[PDB]
Amino acid sequence: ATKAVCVLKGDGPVQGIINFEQKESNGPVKVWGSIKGLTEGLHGFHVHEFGDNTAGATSAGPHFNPLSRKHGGPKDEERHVGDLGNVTADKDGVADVSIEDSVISLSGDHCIIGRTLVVHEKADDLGKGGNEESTKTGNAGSRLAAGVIGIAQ
Amino acid sequence: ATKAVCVLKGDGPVQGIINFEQKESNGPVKVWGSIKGLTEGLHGFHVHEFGDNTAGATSAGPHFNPLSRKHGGPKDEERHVGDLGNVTADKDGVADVSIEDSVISLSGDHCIIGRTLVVHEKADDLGKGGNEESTKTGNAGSRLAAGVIGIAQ
Ligand SMILES: [Zn+2]
Ligand SMILES: [Zn+2]
Repeated sequence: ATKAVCVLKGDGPVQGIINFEQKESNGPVKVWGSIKGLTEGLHGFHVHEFGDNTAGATSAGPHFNPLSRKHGGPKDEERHVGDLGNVTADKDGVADVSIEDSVISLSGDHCIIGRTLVVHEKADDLGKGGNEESTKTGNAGSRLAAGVIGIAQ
Repeated sequence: ATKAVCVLKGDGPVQGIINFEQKESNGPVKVWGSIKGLTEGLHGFHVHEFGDNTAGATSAGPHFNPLSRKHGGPKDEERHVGDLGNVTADKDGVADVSIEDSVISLSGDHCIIGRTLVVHEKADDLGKGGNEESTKTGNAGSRLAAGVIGIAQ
């Protein structure tokens, strides 16, 4: 099994640890962990193209998109590889993350290791927002916390 | 061609940005950038196995060593892949890093993307210390700052 980990940090109180595990190279990736300091409700959750945190989360560039698709939700055929949708924060501001995804990988062409995981200000509209920015970012607002996805033991 | 970048941070004053560039896959990786907050003199400079920053630099594991060799200097045949030797801080505590290495890579089995770059408390003895620890770590002392090596534009 391949394993990866991401420590999410930013300028505010938002912080968390996200784990990735992929049992076989042609099988799904399990993604799980916890993020605290968030407002109650939905928050965009994306893999961005670059593992560059030199100017914070901004230098991570756009959503990881090697097939040159439009933005969508994780269940959509039309999506970026990095489109993992929304995480939900409870009343205390904790988002317990538990996702399975078959588009991202921890090896080969859709490998997300060395790229940036980002958690956003507000809801990802999943490409249904009806403006240009819906097709690109999902209108999920500023980047609250980010980290480079690294190889784990 | 392929580029990577690493933001070095720790609990102390050591901070820096290190760039990686490899123009061809069968070819040397240029490593450069500035690290500040160091004590004047030599500091061990290594790629460690895991891109796991959950417990700081400590969770990064040992030197990246896919060929199960003993620790050495960058010029040695007997070395870990991650053995980049020393960097030198000047009298103002700044290490203007400029290294070229043909053993690390930004692709294939010796790929360092998604692993951790670490700068150490003191000099790497390059495996010439005459104790067991010299052939494991180079007696470079504590891990002062670390970062996950991410894919850059
Ligand atoms: Zn997207
Ligand atoms: Zn070593």
